[PDB]
Amino acid sequence: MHLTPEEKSAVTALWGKVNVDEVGGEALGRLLVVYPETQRFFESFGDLSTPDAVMGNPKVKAHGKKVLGAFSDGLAHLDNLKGTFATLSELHCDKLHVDPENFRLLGNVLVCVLAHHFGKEFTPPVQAAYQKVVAGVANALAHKYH
Amino acid sequence: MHLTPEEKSAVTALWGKVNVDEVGGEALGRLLVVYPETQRFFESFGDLSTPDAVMGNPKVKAHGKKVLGAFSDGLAHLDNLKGTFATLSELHCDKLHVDPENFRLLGNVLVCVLAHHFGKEFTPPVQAAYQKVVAGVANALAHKYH
Amino acid sequence: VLSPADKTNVKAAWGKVGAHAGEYGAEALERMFLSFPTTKTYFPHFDLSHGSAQVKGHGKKVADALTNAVAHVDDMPNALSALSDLHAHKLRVDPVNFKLLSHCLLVTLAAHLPAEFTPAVHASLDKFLASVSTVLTSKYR
Amino acid sequence: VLSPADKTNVKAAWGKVGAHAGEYGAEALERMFLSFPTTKTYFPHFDLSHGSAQVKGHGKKVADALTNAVAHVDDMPNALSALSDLHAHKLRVDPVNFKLLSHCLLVTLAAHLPAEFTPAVHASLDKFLASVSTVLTSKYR
Ligand code: HEM
Ligand code: HEM
Ligand code: ZNH
Ligand code: ZNH
Repeated sequence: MHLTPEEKSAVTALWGKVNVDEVGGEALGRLLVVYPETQRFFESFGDLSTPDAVMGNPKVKAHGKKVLGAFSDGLAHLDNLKGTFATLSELHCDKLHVDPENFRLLGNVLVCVLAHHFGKEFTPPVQAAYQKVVAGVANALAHKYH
Repeated sequence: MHLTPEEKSAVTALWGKVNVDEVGGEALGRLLVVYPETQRFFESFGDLSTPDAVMGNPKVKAHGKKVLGAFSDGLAHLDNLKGTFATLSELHCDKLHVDPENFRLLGNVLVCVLAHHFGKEFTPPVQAAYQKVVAGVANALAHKYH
Repeated sequence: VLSPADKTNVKAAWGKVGAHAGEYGAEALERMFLSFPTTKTYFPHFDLSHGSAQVKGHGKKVADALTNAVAHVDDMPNALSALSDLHAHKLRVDPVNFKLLSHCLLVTLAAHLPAEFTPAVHASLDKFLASVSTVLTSKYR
Repeated sequence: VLSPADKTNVKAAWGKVGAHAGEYGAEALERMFLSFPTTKTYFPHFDLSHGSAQVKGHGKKVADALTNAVAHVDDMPNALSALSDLHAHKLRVDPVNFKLLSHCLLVTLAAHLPAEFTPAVHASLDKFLASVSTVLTSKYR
């Protein structure tokens, strides 16, 4: 992770003000809406017919939290992302069957979500920093694909 | 660069029967014919209008050699591609301004050419190694971009 | 493909943008250069420092081409005929780079228009820009 | 867009593939599974061992679809309409995978068509697979 000290810091500081419950839900939520193809993997969550259902869907929200929760742990392991997500990786590949191409989609949806909640405070430099984490996190997740 | 002994063996094994001067010429020329947009960087090579003009162009061939030349230096250092290609990276970035995206186009074409030259001998298992190898070099040529 | 609801979501979202268009264009451009550096290779003749005259005016052009695309949402290939010849025969920008601008626009928008960046608009906006990308690359080969 | 020459090039090249298409499709597929492992996530129900009947089977199937596109090279969108709907609504394959398979077909054809895989053809074949891909990917949203 080629994160600059002043970048690591830009990242860390902003995360600390994040409402995991709201951001998680809106991320996973927006992914299913903006990139419906990703619904294929969640058919068991229920009514995914309309934007309103998705964002209101409790199973969606809860998972958004679980997802953003695992992200958080990576932010604390930035130096060894590969090792931190190895399990999650074997799992997304060996049991879930998710094309790692989708990771990126979530990564960008997420970046939008932060920019949506923090407005001015989500400045270009800070975004770049996050764009780096989102990629880093995506590669770690695809790391053990075989 | 996750390269196993058996892959590396195949890679090196096969490369031993390659005429760099010739293969390079074919490789760069084909890149100039299959993806015309890449000529944007060689307006000073003269005639590039039709296929024979490209494939036959003596500068296109001379340059091909050059490229494939450094590409061999990489196979002799699979364990440190980023270092091997550092200066070359600053070059294609600072002086030439080549969108790294183009490194993969050349690579895949390279693979196509090896296939043309070796037929059956280029088994699936052998191609996967080269896919890894070419990608490796591409990522390495992109590393010093800023 | 753009549905009538999308076309309507786009017209609204962009309507609110109003006189801040160029300012958002420049911002997206900046966001792009900083976040995805490889894209700088297409502007080696530009002063790329923070908020400089070239990025600004250029961001204003991009913004205005978008305005013109919304206004002609139902006829994009014809209204963008020229920009398409330009990116395809002269600029020759690799398609990948188009997604990076779109995502950046999206971020920019999302950061400036909180109340409008609803999940339905986000979506439409995404499909919108994705189409403007195809149209701009439709004559590559 | 395919040009009159491009078409001739595809028909002549494809014609030479003749009765080996099926045989080639499978190899294309196997080279794919090997070089780009991620593509497997679409085939968890498949037996992916070398020489698998499902792989030979699907192989033929892919080659028949392609053959049919060469048969109706002037009306591909309606020719493949069926296949397009399948990949966009049921399978939902990410577009990049199409480039991978395309690339793999190219290698496969280049490994068996020494004399015909000339630059000109390589360029025409590359454009055609790109067209087939763009069609199959056309109704994604
Ligand atoms: C940002 C990168 C991602 C991370 C860090 C992540 C992480 C996780 C985690 C922690 C779980 C829970 C595993 C468990 O509780 O046992 C999970 C489950 C799952 N993930 Fe991912 N995920 C990511 C992206 C994706 C995306 C893009 C998809 C597909 C669109 C996906 C598909 C799934 C599925 C289908 C499950 C199983 C949920 C269930 O039904 O229990 N993941 N993921
Ligand atoms: C294996 C991948 C590649 C390698 C190893 C490579 C290497 C090189 C080398 C060794 C040189 C000459 C160095 C010098 O002049 O000091 C060079 C020059 C150049 N390269 Fe690359 N290159 C690769 C791919 C590409 C790609 C795909 C492009 C463009 C699409 C490109 C664009 C150029 C250009 C425009 C020059 C200057 C040529 C001249 O006017 O003399 N390279 N490259
Ligand atoms: C959205 C989408 C889009 C759009 C709409 C656009 C648009 C546009 C416009 C309007 C212009 C102006 C031209 C004239 O002159 O008139 C341009 C240019 C242009 N452009 Zn581009 N773009 C885009 C994207 C883009 C991309 C992505 C890139 C890459 C990165 C580019 C690159 C470009 C260039 C390089 C140019 C030119 C420059 C100068 O100025 O010279 N671009 N553009
Ligand atoms: C060119 C190119 C191409 C083509 C032509 C095709 C074609 C095709 C065909 C023909 C078929 C059959 C179906 C039926 O049954 O009918 C299929 C299917 C199909 N597919 Zn796809 N593809 C393709 C690509 C692809 C890719 C890239 C992918 C991903 C990876 C796929 C995946 C698929 C799947 C998964 C399926 C199903 C099969 C089974 O399951 O059996 N695919 N497909």
